[PDB]
Amino acid sequence: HNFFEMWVTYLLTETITWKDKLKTCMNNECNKNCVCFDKWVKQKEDEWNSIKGNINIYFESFFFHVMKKLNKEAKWNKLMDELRNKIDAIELLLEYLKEKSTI
Amino acid sequence: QLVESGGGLAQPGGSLRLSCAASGFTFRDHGMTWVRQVSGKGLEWLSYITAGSKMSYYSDSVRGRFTISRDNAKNSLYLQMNGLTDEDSAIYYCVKGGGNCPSDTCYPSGYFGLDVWGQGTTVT
Amino acid sequence: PSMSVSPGQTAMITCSMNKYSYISWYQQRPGQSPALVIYQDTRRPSGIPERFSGSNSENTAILTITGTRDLDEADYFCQGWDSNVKAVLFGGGTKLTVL
Repeated sequence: HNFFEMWVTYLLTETITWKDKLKTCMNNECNKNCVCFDKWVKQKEDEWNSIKGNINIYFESFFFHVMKKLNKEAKWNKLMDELRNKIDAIELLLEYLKEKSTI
Repeated sequence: QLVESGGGLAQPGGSLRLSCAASGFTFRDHGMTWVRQVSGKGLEWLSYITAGSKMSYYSDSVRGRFTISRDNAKNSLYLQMNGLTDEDSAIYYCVKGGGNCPSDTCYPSGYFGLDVWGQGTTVT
Repeated sequence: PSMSVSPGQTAMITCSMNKYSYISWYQQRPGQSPALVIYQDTRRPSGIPERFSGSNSENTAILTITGTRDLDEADYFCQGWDSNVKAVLFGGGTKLTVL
């Protein structure tokens, strides 16, 4: 499941760096980034369907690889706190992406 | 369970090596840590090594002065020192680095913590 | 520093580091190696009871010990992390005196 593990790593890394990029749009000309994020979340839905639990067993085991790509533990804990306040957890993260995509 | 050897007495100078062998643990895919502790004082992290032994971190006082390398076959980790002074008289605990280590991306965070601490040997 | 806390009450041990990292805690029995108590700021391994609780909010790491016992005489160290210098920052530790 090494391809599966690096896919989850890239999913969390791109989720965090799209959270950072949409911070300008969320806090009130970035419509190019909005349609790009919509195409990105549709691509991730299609890729998850091409492939096809809880946070503390499944999302918390890809901490090291994602944190080598990113190196900011506070952003990881903000992501985890937002998913904890929202509620396998892949469906939870994708539902979070759909709810952020429409707004 | 961690077993230790190599501690004792040292004059100022170098050439003193400790050993720590991991018994009953999965030494191949876990990180490994050594932390010293002066008696009556607190902990002080010195060196860390990843699962694949391709990355290693050190403190600001022991970087380059100390060295560390692991043998994944016999499951024994050594710590080698040079230039010992009077401030290095501490209790050196060999520590299993907590977590699971996907590939060699290991670093001793407080996230996974440092789960298993050995008994350690006294360095004078 | 230290806090003289009577047995059975709540101890509030703070490091209050400005940069956020996941803070672990260790119960160092005297003459004994430390052991992992709380990791990922909420979680806890098997073999230790539920009474050790922790959190880190508003840049302050609080290890809430509910029901402090005589066996809790230990120096409790924060385990930080600094990704800028790649060196872990152990806390100074507090001699949590149990009366």
